[PDB]
Amino acid sequence: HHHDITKFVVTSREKALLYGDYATYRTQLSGKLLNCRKKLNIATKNRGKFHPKTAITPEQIAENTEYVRLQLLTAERAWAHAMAMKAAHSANTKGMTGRTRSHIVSRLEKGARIAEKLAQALSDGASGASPTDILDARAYAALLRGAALFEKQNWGACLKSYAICRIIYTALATSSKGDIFKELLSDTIDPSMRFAAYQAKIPRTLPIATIAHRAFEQS
Amino acid sequence: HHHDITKFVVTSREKALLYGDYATYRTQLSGKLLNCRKKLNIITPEQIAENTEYVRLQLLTAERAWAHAMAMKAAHSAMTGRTRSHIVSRLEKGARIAEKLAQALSDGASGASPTDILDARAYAALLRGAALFEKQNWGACLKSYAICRIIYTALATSSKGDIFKELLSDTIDPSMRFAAYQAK
Amino acid sequence: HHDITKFVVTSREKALLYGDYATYRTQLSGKLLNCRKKLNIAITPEQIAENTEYVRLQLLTAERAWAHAMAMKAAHSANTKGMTGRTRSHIVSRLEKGARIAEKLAQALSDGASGASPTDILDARAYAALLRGAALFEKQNWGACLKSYAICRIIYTALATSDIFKELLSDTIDPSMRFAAYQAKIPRTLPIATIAHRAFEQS
Amino acid sequence: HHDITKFVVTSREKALLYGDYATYRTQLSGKLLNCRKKLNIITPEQIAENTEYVRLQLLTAERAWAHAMAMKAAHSANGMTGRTRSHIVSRLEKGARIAEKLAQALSDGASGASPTDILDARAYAALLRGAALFEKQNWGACLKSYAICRIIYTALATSSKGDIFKELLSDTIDPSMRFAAYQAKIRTLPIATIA
Repeated sequence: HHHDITKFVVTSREKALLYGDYATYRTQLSGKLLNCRKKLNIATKNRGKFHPKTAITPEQIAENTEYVRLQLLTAERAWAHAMAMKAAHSANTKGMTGRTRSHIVSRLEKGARIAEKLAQALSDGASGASPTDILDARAYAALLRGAALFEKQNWGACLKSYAICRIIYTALATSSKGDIFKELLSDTIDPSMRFAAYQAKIPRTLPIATIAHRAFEQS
Repeated sequence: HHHDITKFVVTSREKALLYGDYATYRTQLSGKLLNCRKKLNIITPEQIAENTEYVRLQLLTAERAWAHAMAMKAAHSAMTGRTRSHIVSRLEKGARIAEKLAQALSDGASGASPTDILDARAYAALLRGAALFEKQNWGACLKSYAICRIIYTALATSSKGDIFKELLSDTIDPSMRFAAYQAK
Repeated sequence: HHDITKFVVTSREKALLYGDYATYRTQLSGKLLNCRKKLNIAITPEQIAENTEYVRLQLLTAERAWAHAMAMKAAHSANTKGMTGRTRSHIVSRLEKGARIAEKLAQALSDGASGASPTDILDARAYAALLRGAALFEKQNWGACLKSYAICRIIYTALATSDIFKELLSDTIDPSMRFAAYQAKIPRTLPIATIAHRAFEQS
Repeated sequence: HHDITKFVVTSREKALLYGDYATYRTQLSGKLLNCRKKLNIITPEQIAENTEYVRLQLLTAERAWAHAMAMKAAHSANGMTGRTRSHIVSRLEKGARIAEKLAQALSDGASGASPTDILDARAYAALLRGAALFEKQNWGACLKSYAICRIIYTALATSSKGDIFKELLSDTIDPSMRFAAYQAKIRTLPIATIA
C-alpha cells in the first residue's frame, strides 16, 4: 500500500539503538537481510549466476514490496558499518587513519547508490508508488548521499544533497506533523547542515544585524 | 486529490496570453475573482479543509498582482523610478499572498498533501524571486529562485511534470544566470 | 594621535611571526618595566591629558594579561589531557582582567576632559570590546561574547576604510564570530535558501 | 565633519515644531533647489570635492521620508488600506536606498570622511531602512536594522555623552523595537475544550 521508506529506516535505527549500538544494528540487519532473500527466493550464497544480482525494476516493486525491503536493508547495512567504524574512532580523527575514512566513505557511497536506484525505480515506471512515496524515497536517497559527502569532508556538495532532503522532509513532516520527520530533521539534517555550512564558510557575508539583534535579545 | 497550484497558474497564463496580454489577463482574473467571492458568500488551514475555493481565491489574487506588474513592465519598455517601484510593490503583493497560502497549506490540518505543500512553496518562491529581480536585488533573488528551482525539478521527476519545464526555460534559468552575472 | 589598536596589532604580528605568546608576554614585561619608571612607579582622565605614557601603561598591562592567558592555554593545549577546570578558570580570569583594564581605559577616555580624539574614543571602545569578546569566548558564553564582538566589528570596519584593521577583522574577529554563532545556534532559523544557492554555485 | 544624524534630527525638530510633514516636504524642496544651483557647474570623489553633495543626498532622503510621513499622518484617523501602506513603503525605501548609497560612498572611495561620519551615515541609513520594514510590517527584518543603529548610536553617545543620540534612542529606536517585537509575538483565545 504505502512503502513508508524513511519510517521503515528510522524505525530500524531506533530498534537497534535501544539496547545497542551500530554494531548491534548491523548484526540485526544482516539477519533480516537473510530472511528477506529467502522470501523472494533469491540466492543467499551467489552460485547460480543466471543474471546480474541486485538490479531493481519497477515491475518487481509493483509485483512484490519485499523487493523494496531488500533494498532498504541493503543500504541500511552499509550505513551501519560506516557508523560503527566512525563510532570506534569517536576520539578525534587523529586516532582515525585517512584509510579508515576511505572505507567509511565507501560504505556510505554504496548505501547512497542503492537508495538512489530505489528512488529512481519508484519514480517513473508505474511502480504503483504514490507521489508521497516517490518524494520520500528521494529524500532518503538525498539523506544518505548527504552523509557520504559529509564524511568525505566535501562540504559544498554535501550541502546540495542535504538541501534536497530537508526541503522534501520539511514538507512530509508538516503533512504528518512529522513526529518522525521532525526528529529526523531536528537530530540529523539540521545539525549536519549547520556544521557543513560552517565549514564551507556559507554564507560568505557575516549576518551581523541578525547577530546584533539576537545577541542583545538575551539581555 | 491535488490542488495543482503551479499547473493552474501555468495553464491560466498560456491561455490568457495566447490572444491577449498581461492587461487582459488581469481583467479576466478580476472577473474570475468576483465569481469566487460569491461562492464563498463573502486564510486559515481549517478554511482550506472546508472549501477548496479559498485556495483558488488566493491564487487568482496573486496572479492578478503578477499580471498587473507584467503589464506595466511591458507598457514602459523603452522607465521612471516611481513606475519601477509600483511594478515591484505588486510583485511583492503577490509573493505575500502566495507565501501565506504556502503557510496555510503547510502547517495546519488543511488536508494538503506534501506535493501541494511543495507546489505552493515553489510558487511563492517564484513570485518572490520575480519581485527581487525587478528590485535588482540579485543576491536575494538568487536565493528564492534556487529554492523553487530545487522544488520544481523535484516535482517534475515525482509527478510527471513536463509542465514546469517551460517555466524553467523562459523564466527561472535566464533570471538566475542574469542575476548571478550582475552580482559578478 | 593615540593609535591604540594600531599599536596593539603591531606588537602581535611581529612577536608571533618569530615567536609565541610566551615570548610576547616576556617582551611586554620589558616594555612595561621601562614604562613604569618614566611614570614614577586606577586610571583617570586628567592623567591621560598629562602624559600619553599613562595610556601606553594601560595597553601594556591589558596586553600582558592577554598574552598570559594564551601562553597558558597554549602550554596546556599540548599536554594531550584536557586541561583542568582550574586551568581553564585561570585563563578566563586573566582575560577578564585584560578586558576590565581596557574597559576602564575607554571609560576614562570617554567622559573626562581627556583630550582624546573622537576616533581615539572609538578605537579604545572597540579594543575593550575585543578583549571582552575574547574573555567570553574562552568562557564559552557564546551569546554574551557575540554582543561584544558585534560592537568592535562595527567600529573596526569604520576605522578600516579610512590595511591592519582589515587584517584584524579578517583574521581574528570574523572567524571568532562565525564560531560563536555556530555554537550559539544563531541564526535560530537555518538559512536554507542562502545555503541552497551557494552550495550549487560553488561546485 | 558631516554631522548627518545631527543635521537630520535638527531639521526634523524645527520643521515639526509648529509645522508638519507636509510643510517639511515643501521646505526640503526649497533647500533642494538652493543646493542644486550651487553644484551644477553619488561618488566619493564628489564628496571629497564638495560637502554639498552630501547635503543634496540628505535633503533628498529626508524629502522621501517626509512624504511617507505625510501620507501616513493623513490616515491617522483610522484600518489603512494595503494599497496606501504600499505607497508609504515605496517612499521610505527610496529614502533608505539614497541614505545607504551615501554610506557606501562615504566609506571606501577615499571620500575624506572621518570614522564618526562613516558610522553616523551607517546608522542613519539603517534608521531609514528600519522605518520602511516597520511600515511594510516585516517585523523581523526591521528588528535587525534598528538593532544596528541601536549599537551605533550607543557608541556615538559615548563619543558625545548625550547630545541627541541618547534621546534618539530614547524617543525612536527603543520604542519602535519594543513595538515591532510585540507584533512578531504571534496566543490561544480562552476555551473549555480539552487540549
